[PDB]
Amino acid sequence: CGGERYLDFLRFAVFVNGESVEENANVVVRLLIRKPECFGPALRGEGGS
Amino acid sequence: RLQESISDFYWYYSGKDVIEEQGKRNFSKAMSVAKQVFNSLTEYIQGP
Amino acid sequence: QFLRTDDEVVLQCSATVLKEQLKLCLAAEGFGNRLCFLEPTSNAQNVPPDLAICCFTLEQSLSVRALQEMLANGHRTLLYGHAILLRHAHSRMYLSCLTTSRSMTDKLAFDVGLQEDATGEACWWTMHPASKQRSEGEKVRVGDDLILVSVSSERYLHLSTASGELQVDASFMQTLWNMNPICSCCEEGYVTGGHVLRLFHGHMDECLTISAADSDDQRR
Amino acid sequence: MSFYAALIDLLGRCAPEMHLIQAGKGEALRIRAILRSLVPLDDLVGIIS
Repeated sequence: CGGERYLDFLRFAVFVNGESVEENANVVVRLLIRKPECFGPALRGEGGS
Repeated sequence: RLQESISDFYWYYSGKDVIEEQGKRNFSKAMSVAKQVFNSLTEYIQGP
Repeated sequence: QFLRTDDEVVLQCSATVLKEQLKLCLAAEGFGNRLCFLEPTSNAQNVPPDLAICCFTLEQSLSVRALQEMLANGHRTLLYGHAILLRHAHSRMYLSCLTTSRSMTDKLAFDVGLQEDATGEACWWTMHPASKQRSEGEKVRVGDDLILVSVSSERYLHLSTASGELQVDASFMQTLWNMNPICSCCEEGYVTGGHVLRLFHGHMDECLTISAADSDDQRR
Repeated sequence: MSFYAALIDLLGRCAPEMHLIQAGKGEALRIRAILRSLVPLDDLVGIIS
């Protein structure tokens, strides 16, 4: 429940009008990867995917 | 850190041939600051 | 004192297994096995470790922007934040990261391997300090602890242990690597360790040797 | 269901760019390789059922 609210915000800062603005988009993926725990532990983990 | 920044800025313009007008307005801003810093360093040493 | 270009060095990691520390280095044979594995060096008093293939060497060191501008087309000192170009000394092949699948971990392993990759796309690493004591743009003290990240894939070189033996890849977390100055720019005309060379005896033409091939003496 | 569906929605528009850049440059291709390596196509194609 909490996760679906934070991520909804990020959707509005990656694009503005028809799949544009990549400078902030570029740093989002390079920053999000640094914390693997951001992914739901069902996948992207050590146990299983 | 400022020196590592100007040298970083040089590589971004290494492959071009002419520096556009907004490529110099910001550039001269940084070099003016570096000159002021150098003036200070002398005045801790002058008058041995 | 400090690391320099054109120096020969070896990697080193320390992971305990039997509740006692075991030193593990990184090495590969070269011709015939593009993959890389680990060589234990914890029982030097009884088990002679194989250091003929563990030797590496540093050839280039550049800032990230210098690297990226070079991609489109002396003796320096290493600083944290710069890039690096490893080079295996014996086989003369460049260490890199491949795009194969191994260990069936349903993961982002991308097992390590060295092929030829002089072309600068996936053969470069950037190093960062481990703890908060150090910072960027600082000189690299001999015997520090480094964290290495692939420039292309952006994964830490992970000492990924599993149910089987210990394997190396770049998937999930950090791996503390301690550097080691095997040697440096030696002096000409003087014997140094780790050389391969012959043993003459007498005055002109006589040398040490072993029995010839195709014999049952087992070369003893 | 809301979470994982929304996460992939983020990493579908956080794509490098349209082919205006992906067909005439080599920086954006680095990002495309990363995100493509996290979502296998074999499972993704089967999920629409």
